[PDB]
Amino acid sequence: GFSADHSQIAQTKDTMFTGYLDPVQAKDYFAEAEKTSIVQRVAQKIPMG
Amino acid sequence: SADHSQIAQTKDTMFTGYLDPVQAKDYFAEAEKTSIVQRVAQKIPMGATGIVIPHWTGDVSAQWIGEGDMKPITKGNMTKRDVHPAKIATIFVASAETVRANPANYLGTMRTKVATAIAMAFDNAALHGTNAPSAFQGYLDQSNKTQSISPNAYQGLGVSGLTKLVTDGKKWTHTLLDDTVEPVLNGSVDANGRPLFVESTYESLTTPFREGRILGRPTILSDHVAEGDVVGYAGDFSQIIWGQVGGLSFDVTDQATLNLGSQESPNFVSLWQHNLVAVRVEAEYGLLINDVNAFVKLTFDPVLTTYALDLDGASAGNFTLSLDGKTSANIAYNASTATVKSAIVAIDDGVSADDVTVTGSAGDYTITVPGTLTADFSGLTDGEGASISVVSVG
Amino acid sequence: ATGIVIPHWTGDVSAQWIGEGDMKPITKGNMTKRDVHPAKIATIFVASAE
Amino acid sequence: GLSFDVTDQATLNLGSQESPNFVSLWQHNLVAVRVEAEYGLLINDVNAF
Amino acid sequence: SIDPEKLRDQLLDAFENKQNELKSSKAYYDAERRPDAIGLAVPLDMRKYLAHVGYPRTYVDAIAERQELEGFRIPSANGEEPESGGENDPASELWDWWQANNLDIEATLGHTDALIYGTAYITISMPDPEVDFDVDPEVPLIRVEPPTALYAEVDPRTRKVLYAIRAIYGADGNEIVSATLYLPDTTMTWLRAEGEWEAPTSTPHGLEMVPVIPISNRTRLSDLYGTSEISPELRSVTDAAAQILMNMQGTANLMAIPQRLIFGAKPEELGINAETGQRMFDAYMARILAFEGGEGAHAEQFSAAELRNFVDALDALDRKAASYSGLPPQYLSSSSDNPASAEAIKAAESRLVKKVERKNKIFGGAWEQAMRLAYKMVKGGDIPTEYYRMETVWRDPSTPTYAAKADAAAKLFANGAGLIPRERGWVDMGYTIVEREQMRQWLEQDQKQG
Amino acid sequence: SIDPEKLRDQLLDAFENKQNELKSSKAYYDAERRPDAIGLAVPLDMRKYLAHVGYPRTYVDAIAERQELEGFRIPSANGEEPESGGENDPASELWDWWQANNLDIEATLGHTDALIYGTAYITISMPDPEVDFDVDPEVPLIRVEPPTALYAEVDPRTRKVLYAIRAIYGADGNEIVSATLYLPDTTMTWLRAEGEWEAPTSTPHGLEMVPVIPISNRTRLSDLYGTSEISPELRSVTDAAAQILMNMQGTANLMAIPQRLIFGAKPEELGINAETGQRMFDAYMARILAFEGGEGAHAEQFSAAELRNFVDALDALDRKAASYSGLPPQYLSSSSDNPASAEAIKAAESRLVKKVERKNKIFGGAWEQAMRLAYKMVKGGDIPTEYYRMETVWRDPSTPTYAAKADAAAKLFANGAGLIPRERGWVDMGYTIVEREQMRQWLEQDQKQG
Repeated sequence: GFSADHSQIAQTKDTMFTGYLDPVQAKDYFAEAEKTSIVQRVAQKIPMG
Repeated sequence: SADHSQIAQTKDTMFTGYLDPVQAKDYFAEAEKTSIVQRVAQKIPMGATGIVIPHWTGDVSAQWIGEGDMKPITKGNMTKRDVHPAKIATIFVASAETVRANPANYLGTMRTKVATAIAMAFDNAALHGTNAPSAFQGYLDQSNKTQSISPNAYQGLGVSGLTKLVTDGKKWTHTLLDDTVEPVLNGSVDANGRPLFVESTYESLTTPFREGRILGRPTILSDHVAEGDVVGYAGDFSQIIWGQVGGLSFDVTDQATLNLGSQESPNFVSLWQHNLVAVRVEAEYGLLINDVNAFVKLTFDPVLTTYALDLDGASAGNFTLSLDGKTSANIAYNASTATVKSAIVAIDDGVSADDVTVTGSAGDYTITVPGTLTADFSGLTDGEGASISVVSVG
Repeated sequence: ATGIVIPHWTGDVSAQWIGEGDMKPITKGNMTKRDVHPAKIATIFVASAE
Repeated sequence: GLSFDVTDQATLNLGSQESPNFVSLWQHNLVAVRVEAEYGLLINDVNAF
Repeated sequence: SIDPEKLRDQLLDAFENKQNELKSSKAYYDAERRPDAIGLAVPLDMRKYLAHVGYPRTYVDAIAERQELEGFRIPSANGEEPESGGENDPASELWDWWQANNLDIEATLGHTDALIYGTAYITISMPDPEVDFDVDPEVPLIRVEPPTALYAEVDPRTRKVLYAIRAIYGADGNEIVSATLYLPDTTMTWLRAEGEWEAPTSTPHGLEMVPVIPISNRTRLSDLYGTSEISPELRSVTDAAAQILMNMQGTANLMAIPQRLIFGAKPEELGINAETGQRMFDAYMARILAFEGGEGAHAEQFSAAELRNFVDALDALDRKAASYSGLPPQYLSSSSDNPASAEAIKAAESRLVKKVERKNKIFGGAWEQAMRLAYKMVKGGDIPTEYYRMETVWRDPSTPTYAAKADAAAKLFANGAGLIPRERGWVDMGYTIVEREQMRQWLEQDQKQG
Repeated sequence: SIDPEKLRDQLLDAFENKQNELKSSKAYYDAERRPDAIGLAVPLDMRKYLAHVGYPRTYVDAIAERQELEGFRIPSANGEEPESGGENDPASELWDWWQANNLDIEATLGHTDALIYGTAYITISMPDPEVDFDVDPEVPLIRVEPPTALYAEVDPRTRKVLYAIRAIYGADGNEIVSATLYLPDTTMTWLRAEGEWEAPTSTPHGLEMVPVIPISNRTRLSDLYGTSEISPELRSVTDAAAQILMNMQGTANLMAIPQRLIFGAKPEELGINAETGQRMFDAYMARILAFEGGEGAHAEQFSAAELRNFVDALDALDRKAASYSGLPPQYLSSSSDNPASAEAIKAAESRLVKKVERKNKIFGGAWEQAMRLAYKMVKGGDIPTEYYRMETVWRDPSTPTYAAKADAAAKLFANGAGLIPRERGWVDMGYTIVEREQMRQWLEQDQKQG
């Protein structure tokens, strides 16, 4: 290929373009769900004061 | 032009002349291959800059308290990882008269064959990691877990394999098999010698090979997922994301100049000077596997696993090693090579000095063992880059 | 009666991953052809005109 | 007028005549813009200033 | 019974198998490179300069460019009069579907493929508004398909179609983007067909017959699958003429100039330099070469080749291209002198006209059939018996001469006292089955004035 | 969904790639340099003297000059109301837009490009009020765009456009100065040049489908995309004739004159100047030259080359150019014939007329589709279903035999007693729709006057 700051050819890796070409934010495609209580499901909910 | 030159297409030995007896089909043409990964992983919208995936990581917390007992403070915390594309590309070149005649539709044939070669490169770069680019993060074969299936596939996939997958808190969602798996699903009999997976007169195809389910999980079939001892996979295929910045471009010229040699020993040919025509082909792909330990590799019986241990040049303290969650003593960062083998067979399990092997030196050991191996660097004073990894076929 | 000829593909067409501005590789296809010819089976039987 | 050609077809040297380091624009992925103009000038009498 | 996945396999083999039978006949109409056309005298480096010949295109166009459907003539069950009911008559029902499908454009293309490849297929269907069928949705959607995109199995006992596949290649690679199977009972379509990993869409139809009909160029009763109109004799003279042109094209470069020679030269005295092998003469016209000569030195020429020898052989092939095709000889320029009269026009056109009337009879037999299926599909029920007797009606293939027929038809009709009724005079002047309705309205309006 | 920035970056590569097809055809119609046209026999220093051949331009112009649209016919729901030809009717409503766009000028150009390159694109929009124009702001602004400036992706299954791009180079062809992408439900344009694009202007348009209609030149249904009229036979005869012309030309500079030699004369006795290799002498009439006969010296000469040995081969290729193109032979070979009579014109013109009449069908099938789409754009709502039966009406391509037509039409009409109504008499004389509407008012004034 070519050097990172090659003197003849401009390239996207060149220091000159830093802060342009920033990678786009996205959804967390690996987000796991909020784990809900099991105890509140199995056990009988009494009124309490 | 040089006739039958290795780069250029031209009227040479490859063509009969298009006489009437030439059959309209190669009656023995096998149907063209296609990507597996592009039909099982999440396709994510992606651009040339690449993308950032954020993730949560806080120990957000709350405590029981007494009457009037003043309340505690807590934290969220957040992190990110970036993902980038890589190009795959090629050129093919033909005499202008070959482009004119298009013998046997060679130009159309090439334009499909390159597209298939690119699709197959994307599969193998993701499955087996063979010649994978720097930008891809992880490949399936890099997993730390293996299960053999060959004597009885049900006990293999549904029971033994599932045990070592759920014990890490990972989960089973799909299974992906090579067509060479057919004769180990066929048979897989009960003790009375009836097969599992097929109905009481054996006329039907075998249930998973219908693309049917196994214990609720779908089965994906392939003619090319196998390599080495590996014949398939099972895991959480939601952990794979992939992207493609643009479709296969095709770009065409008589006017340009190529090099037929390597870069440092070039042989420049002007396409116009020799009246050749060239076609450029390229596409950009991206891939990420969230972690490679979410998959169990499937094999026939006697499989054995090789790991490479890398302390990043760390200089005081201890690591320790584990098989199947059983844990050895502390081992010095510079311990003499037979010490590692001694510390492994000192596990409370049936591993022994005839099965286990090791090679290398201080902080560069290669370990071979009949199971799931993991390492802990908590005893090491400057282990700030310390790591372990799974070795390929060769 | 002239027979037939059947082509078959044989080329290992391929591509490489490249960095920005790297030299692209070059590749070529391949084929072969095979020929088939027929043959005759025959017999005679003979009878008196009566 | 001031002329701009845009091309990726040609070959460039990336060094001097005795060390040319030739590169194909097309086999690599370099796009080159070539700029040319032509001028002529005459001063009839340089002592007149 | 039969298996629809197995037919999806089996038909695509038969369709692919068919393509090489068409491939040769295409090359003659496209005028592509053919080995037999190559002029054997031409040197191998010049053999790149091919010399294509236009007879097959000229002949197939000079038929297909000269037939147009005017309409249909379904007879009434009682009181037969096609002038009587207009938009209420069944002959107009059929014609509306001909206009609305643009068949007056697509038929004149489909007939060219039916002549080049010997067959092409009419296909009948109902339009689906879940798809971009921008047409009147109460009209049966009728298409014509070339044999480069459709194959139909024919029962040789009955000429009925048994089943058929239509296949669509993509832009590239001959990848089969989509395939459609037509059965006696149903139609099925697979929407990404390069190994058919898509699931079948399906649509039943009421017809007891497959909704596809072969137009086919029958040369003979024995000719049961139809045959290319570009006959072996017309191919043979096309290739034979190509060799003469290519041999002449070489001759005009290599041999048309007499080669000059001098014998008894001493190259050193002529000043022929050894390393270049050449002396630089001056070619200005008036100058005389004085050569030092002697020892029997003398000058002489090889002759030119006389290109008349080839040109006087091309003219015989211009005549046999006329003889074997039946074109008017001036269409090939095999002679240039025009037919001067409305009679000499008919004499020259005679063979071509009777050949087009013959094609119109046979291609009429496809549309006279297909309109029954279109009717039986869209109107449902069963065919009203009269439709089995319908004629197609075609424009006269003759070159239109007006001023000759005008003085004839005027003298026949004799201001209403004459030998024939008005509406026959309109047929003989050649006004079309629809234009005669436009007139039959204007006639009533003029009769309110005088 | 799919990204429009992806699509404009993709479709620009397809549009730019496509030009390598078109440059080959352009080279014939423009008569630019081809390597195959160069005659081999001329010396290398003479190869700069090109000599081009006009057959491709003459064949394309001989069609494109004759295609003229008179108007549109739409059935009026004539099963209830045949009355038509006046204010508010649909034939005028569409003919209004045709004139208001001057498509009677630009369609002649559009048809020319459709014959040269094989396709051209009709393009439809409402006018921008934001831009000062020469336009009626109520009329749908309909334009024709050439294949050197527009590319449209077509579905081979349905024959329908998926999307298209119209892209314009600067004064230098070296960069794009703007591009417009058309999608089935919206349009967008990036207005600044290719090196500096800004955010696009965009609009919806409520249509089901892309507002680009392809005019395409076709010979077969098997032509899934259109093809040039400059077919490879006519290319071959064009390039073949170019070589004969060039070899003839070189022969006339080098060989058409005898070459004069003397053998045996000693240069020093002739008085040849040794410094320059020649002696000049006064060459006027009847001056007898005399020589001392050393070595038995004598004259001899090489003959001229006879230029007729090329010219009576050019007079073969002119007959092939006539035969393959189907022009009247009189357009090629001067005094091969000249027609004396009305029927002699109808003979000579027959192939050309009938070919133009067929191209009027295939292009009519684009315009009838474009006007129906433009109606759906400007009126909104949906098509009144009779518009699916719309017909384009075109001039007769014949040279007008007006004296013969006038004498015939009178004998047909017979002062109102005759065989035809007045209105068909006017149609047989060939008066256009608008010119017949003028006459329908002048006739009323004349009948009012008496």
